[PDB]
Amino acid sequence: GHGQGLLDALDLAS
Amino acid sequence: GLLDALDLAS
Amino acid sequence: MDKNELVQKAKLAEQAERYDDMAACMKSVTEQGAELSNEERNLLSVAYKNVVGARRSSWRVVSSIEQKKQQMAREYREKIETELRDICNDVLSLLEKFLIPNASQAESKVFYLKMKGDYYRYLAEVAAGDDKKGIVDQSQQAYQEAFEISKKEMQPTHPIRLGLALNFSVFYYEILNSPEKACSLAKTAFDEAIAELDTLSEESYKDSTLIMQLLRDNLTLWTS
Amino acid sequence: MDKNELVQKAKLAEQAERYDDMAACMKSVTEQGAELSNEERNLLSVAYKNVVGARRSSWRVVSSIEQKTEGAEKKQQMAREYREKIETELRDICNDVLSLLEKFLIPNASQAESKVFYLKMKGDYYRYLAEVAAGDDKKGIVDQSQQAYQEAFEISKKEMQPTHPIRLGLALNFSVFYYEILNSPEKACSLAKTAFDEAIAELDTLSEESYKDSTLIMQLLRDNLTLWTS
Repeated sequence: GHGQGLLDALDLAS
Repeated sequence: GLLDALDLAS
Repeated sequence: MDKNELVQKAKLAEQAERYDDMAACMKSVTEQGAELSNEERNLLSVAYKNVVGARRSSWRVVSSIEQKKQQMAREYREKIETELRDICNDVLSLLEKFLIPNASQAESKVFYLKMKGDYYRYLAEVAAGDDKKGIVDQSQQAYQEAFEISKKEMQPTHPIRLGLALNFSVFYYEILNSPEKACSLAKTAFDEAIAELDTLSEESYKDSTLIMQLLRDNLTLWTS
Repeated sequence: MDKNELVQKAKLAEQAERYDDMAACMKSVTEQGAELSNEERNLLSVAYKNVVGARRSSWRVVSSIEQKTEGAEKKQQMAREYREKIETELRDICNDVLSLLEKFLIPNASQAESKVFYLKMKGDYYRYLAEVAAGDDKKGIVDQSQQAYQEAFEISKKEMQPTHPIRLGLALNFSVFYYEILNSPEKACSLAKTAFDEAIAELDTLSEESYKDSTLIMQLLRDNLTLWTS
């Protein structure tokens, strides 16, 4: 259920 | 900060 | 140099936690001028996120000390600020010269326009009072343009769409000091995604619901 | 530049987690040639420990990938080449520290405690070099880390109480040199056990201010004995 590297690449704020 | 400066091996 | 060898070295540099090497690889790939694949796009972003993020974190620390000899801290802060502005301008140039004009798919146009909003937001956090308005304007228009496309093209559960909401909501709250707009954007994004859970995909449902948790955590911080 | 200024800058760098900047400020202080205070010695050591530590950690990750990619031609070749670039960086850093030790810190050390601290440091950085040595150079490097640790150890045995954190931290690091570098579980457990026991026998006399540091390092000695006799 995780796209590879995507959450880390989205540089999420908070 | 002596324990940090000691660079203890694990 | 062959693009595929630089991307392989960017993935080893990431494993090694050597993000300045990772960034140098991905910038060299971007400068070849061909549209990045999603995997290359995500590597270039992770590399720079970590390069600039180190300086944001040091800036916050040295600012806190300086405010609590003062001169030495001011000049150290200014030195970190100079590095941070150079890294932002690096990314913003890639964005302008290669990444945004080559983006041939909506998902990548939203990703990049969101990145341009984030890097202007980092410049805004350290801006001269005199340059600050212009920089704030540029971050907001990048995020506004990404927002309208994401709303048109993507499902409310899409992680890029949710991450844009998260970051643009934090732009409203921290940079424009507009907490009602911040809360409303975060609450709508959370609510519109809960209303369409059957769209979650087996590839990305943990990414989508993680960002929704983050939207609610910021709503909690901001309402508390 | 003024040494006090350089020390204040190194402290800011530490808070900002900017260890290359910290190490450059403390290398400049050391190169003016006055004996460092304990405070300054500890900042120099924390800065280089983090600078070299990042490369050690990177080296371990890339080594592991290079082992796991046997029969994967592209990947193993690239992991080798990357490993060799991080080794070059790690050697330069160790050689930097080892030069400061020889030219300034060891000759200037006025007290046995500081002598011990710097000879231990010399053991440690030759031990980092030994981890990455060419096959031909390795015996020679290992013997240099052993001779520095041993010189520190004979000084500490005559001049420091068994409970002193610098003597205990020497026993910790030198026992790990024996187990990991010389592949001697016997000399490693002998040294760790003896150090722990000699400390146990002087705990009643230990100043309260040192309870924490001393007994923490004693727990790490025993954690290794437990591991190494399992």
